[PDB]
Amino acid sequence: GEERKCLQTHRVTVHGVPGPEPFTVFTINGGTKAKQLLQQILTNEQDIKPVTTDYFLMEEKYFISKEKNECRKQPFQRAIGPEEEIMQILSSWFPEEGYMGRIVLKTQQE
Repeated sequence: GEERKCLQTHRVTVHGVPGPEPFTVFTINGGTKAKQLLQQILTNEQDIKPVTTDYFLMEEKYFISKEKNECRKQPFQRAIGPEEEIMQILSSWFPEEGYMGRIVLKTQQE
């Protein structure tokens, strides 16, 4: 109860998981960034050492200015790198947005 910087264990629901699930959530701890987190998503929990490849995260968002699809002619989505911590993403997640958005796990292929 004296933790000024506690072990921030949050589970982050990932949509690009290697898991059989279509979306599954892996738990983080301390101060995991997206890199340590891509790991957490990789985390086979066995030797915990999958085939950790060119995977990365993405917040796929929109403007909430219109309905259906807000013109799929503009990449309004942020690719999550290590420096850009996911907890900052969830922190920048405005209550106004609320239900719009998701963590994707892409590959470093284009």
